[PDB]
Order: sequence, then C-alpha cells, then structure tokens
Amino acid sequence: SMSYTWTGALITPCAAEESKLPNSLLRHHNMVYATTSRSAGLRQKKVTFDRLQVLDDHYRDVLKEMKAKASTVKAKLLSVEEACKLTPPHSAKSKFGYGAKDVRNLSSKAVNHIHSVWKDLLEDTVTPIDTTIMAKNEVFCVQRKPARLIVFPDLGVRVCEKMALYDVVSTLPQVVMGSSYGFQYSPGQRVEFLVNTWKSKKNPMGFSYDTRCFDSTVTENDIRVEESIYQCCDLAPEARQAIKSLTERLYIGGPLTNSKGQNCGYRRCRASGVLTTSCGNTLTCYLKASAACRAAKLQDCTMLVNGDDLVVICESAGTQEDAASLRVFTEAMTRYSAPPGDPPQPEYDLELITSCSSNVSVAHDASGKRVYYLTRDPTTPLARAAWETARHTPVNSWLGNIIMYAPTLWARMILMTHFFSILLAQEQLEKALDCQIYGACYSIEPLDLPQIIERLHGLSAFSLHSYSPGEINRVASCLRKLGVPPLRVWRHRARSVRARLLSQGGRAATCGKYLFNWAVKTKLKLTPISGWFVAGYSGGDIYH
Ligand SMILES: N#CCc1ccc(O)cc1
Repeated sequence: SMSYTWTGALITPCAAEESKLPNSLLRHHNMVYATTSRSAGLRQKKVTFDRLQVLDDHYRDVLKEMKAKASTVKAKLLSVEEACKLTPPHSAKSKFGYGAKDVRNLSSKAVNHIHSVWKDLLEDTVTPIDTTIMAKNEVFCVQRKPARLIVFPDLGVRVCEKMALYDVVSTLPQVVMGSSYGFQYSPGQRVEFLVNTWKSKKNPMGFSYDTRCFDSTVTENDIRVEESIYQCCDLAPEARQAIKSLTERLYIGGPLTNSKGQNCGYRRCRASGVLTTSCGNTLTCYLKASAACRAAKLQDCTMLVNGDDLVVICESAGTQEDAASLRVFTEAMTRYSAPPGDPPQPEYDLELITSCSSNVSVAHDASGKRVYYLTRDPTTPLARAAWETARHTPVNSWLGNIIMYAPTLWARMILMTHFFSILLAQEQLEKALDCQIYGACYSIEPLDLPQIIERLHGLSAFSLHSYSPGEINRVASCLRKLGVPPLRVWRHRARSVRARLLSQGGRAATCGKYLFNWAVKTKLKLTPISGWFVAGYSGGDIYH
C-alpha cells in the first residue's frame, strides 16, 4: 500500500513558528535555522511511496527466534493512576475538555473519559482512530532539512497506550534482543560494549546502515508482526484486546487531521508519536537486519539497535569480499522494505563508525591510562545551544548534551562553561530543568551534574587530557565554521566561572572544582563524592 495518501489540505502550524535566531556563543547567526511547516510539502514528497515487501526464510527464522524469547516475558496491565502519573505536565491537552494537568491530578473528568476510551477499545477493534499531524520545530546548522512529520493521537488514547503497553515496551525489547538493544546502555556502558565487541573479533569490520525514512518503510504487515511478538507475552486478557485494538485502529494506520481539524489524508505506516514507536522500530530494525546479515553470509555479527539506527560489527572476509557482502546486505534490507539512505560502507576503524549520532574516541586520564569515551560532531549541539540561550524554550538540549557527552572536549570547554555562566549571572543555579534522555522527560538540578557525571562516566570525566587529533580538528573546525570563540578563549572564560562558583560554597563550589578542573593549571586532587539508560521512549509521551 501507499505509505501516505494526501487530500491536499496543508499541514498547518499551531502558533507562530520562528525559522531564525534574533551571540557570545556564535557570530554566524545566519547559519542556524529551525524547520517549519513551510517545508512540509518537501518532507511529504520524501516520505510517500509504495512499499514492495518480500520476506524470505531468514526473516522467518529470526522471527521464530524472537518469538521464543518474547514468550518468557510476563507483563502487567497499568492502572489509570500509574498511567496518569507518567504523562508529562505539558503534554498536548485533550480535545474532550481536559489537559495533562487534569490527567496528572486524577481529575474525575479526565479519568472518566480515559475509562470510556478504554471500553471503546475493548468493544471495537476496527474503526481507525484519529491522529493529529504536525511539522516538528527542530534547530539545525546550515550544511537544509525539511521538517519531520510528527503524528499522534488524543491524550485520552495516549494514557490508554500506557495502560496496555507501558510494561511491554519497558521490559520485552531487552529480553527479546539481548545485548543488541541499545537503550539499555548508558553512554559509557555503550562505549564499553562497542569497544569490547570490536576487540572480540579476529579481524574486525563494522558498518552503520542508514535506512531511508524508516517510519515510511515500516509496513502494515510489519506492525502486526510486532504485535504478534507482543502477543507472545503472558498477558492479562484485557491487555490482549486493547493491544489488538490499538494496533488495528492506530499503529497500523489511520486518518491524518491537521491543527485546524481538516483532513490531510491517511497514514499506512509508523506514526512517530505513539508509545510503541521506539520499541516497534527497534524490534522491526533488529529483526530485518538480523536476517539481512544471514542472507549476506556475514560472519559472527554483533548488532546494536536504537530504533531505526543500526550498527553491525563482524568478522572481515577481506576488503573486496566485505564490500560485496555489504551490497548483498543492502539488497535484503531493500527487499524487506528498509532501503538505503546513504549507501552503507565498511569501516576498519571503530572511531570512524557513526551510530546513534555518535562515535567512539580515545583520551587519557590523570594517570595517563587510555580512556575510551563517546562523542560526536558538536555542530547541532552548539547551534541548538545558541538557539536555547536566545529564545527561551521549555526544552534544554544543552543539559542533556552535557549529560550524554560530559567527557567530551566540547561539552566541557564550551557547554559547561557557557551555561554555568548564564546560570550564575541569572541566579538560577538552584532551578531544576526538564531535559530529554531516550525520549523521556526528567527534571534535573544543574548542581547535581558532578555526581551525575561521576555516576554515568566515572571520575576520569573530570580529567581527560590528550584528546585525539581527529577530535580536536573536528571541534576546532566546527568552531571556525560557526563563528564561535576558539577553545583558548573558553579556557579563560572557564577560569572566571570556576572562581565565581568556588566563592559560593556548597554544591556550586563542587561544580566549579570538578567541572572546571581542566581549566586551572595546578590541578586540585579529585576524590569521589536511577532508571535512566534502560529503555527508549521517544515519541512516547513519557515523564519521570
Ligand atoms: N547519547 C546518546 C544516544 C542518542 C542521542 C540522540 C538521539 O536522538 C538518540 C540517541
């Protein structure tokens, strides 16, 4: 079938959308843009086509193996009150007379509607359920993406998703997929696994595989396969009917209504904005890629999967033979309707592989031992940091980034420095901020960072020191490219910030001591002082 059919009604904005900044961070303000509904038509072209899927024996053996593991999972229905509490405070309000706040407070009005939306699921496994369709506002840097398309149901139904399926998507993927399930790894757990599976090969070769617009490629068959997988769990029979209902009425497809209540058409592929999207896309990607490995007679594959993002580390068979096996791999994905975006490439250096927007690189600790840590090109982080300082958004990527990328050259010299500067100047150190980790919202007190980082990356994150030539040049380049003060200017800014931090005592002093010891010249000596990197919930409307 067609991934989407369109009526012609436009995808419409909710309010005024900014596509530009209105400066101590970066001078090239004209290089940073946000996507808007003005690019919707273009994204619409990219994401719509007919899907021709052809399964094979490898697909069925992997599935049968996945089903066997899934059958050992037992999972419980969630109550209204547990599901309510998981709803973020600023989730989109219902069109039936209530908002997230009412939900979170167990207002009998929201809860009654939730009850009646559940009953209807139990009674009706057929009528497609309505979705809103919207163009996302995401900041990027020049060199231009069309907005991505977010699709999601009413709050009422979201709460019910949590009821039927929160336990399933939190628990199953790890069990079905073992060490291949990416969202079980904190950043240092993730480097840990990758580096060890790399060294475990005799003659290693790795590749990432970018699937072209994954959500579009996910077929209605795919989503029932996914369901059948969920169905193998030992489920309470009321969860069983809700799950059949939700997949048939929402996950499989349905009508697309825009911000003004007009009909834009009909989706027959993955909604980005539903509970099962991450889990589903991971299962579906792991399944299809596991089979593509078997087709291409790739030897001794270890895989790592995070939604549509896929890495494979395996035994090389020579460079010709590799390049070819990759072409066979690609051909099979394509048959399974997960065609290529960038055509995949063999790498023989773990550092050059990019997966989950990230790569392994190596630094040294105080003692001089070698430490592997996880980094990325800092462009999008810096851009969005410049955006976030300019226009006050309720979302704070800088902080997530500091948390995910705390050992890096750039998060430490640039992000830590800049933002502790804003917070000191604004007297807002003590204020918690919401940030997103694997699609769940957490409230985080910026003063806790020292502990947080020690816990997630160890003590060495405060003293890594001979970063690699490739890393340094990427960061230095990105800086010139974007118009950001070079690294030596951040050193002098950090000495200033550290000092102000220290004079305040308490936890601000701890932040200054630990976060900024790289900047001093004579080092102080640094002694010691969750449910976070467990699952993927992006699109999933989850709060903690
Ligand atoms: N750190 C980390 C992993 C990660 C980063 C960004 C993203 O969209 C998904 C996963």
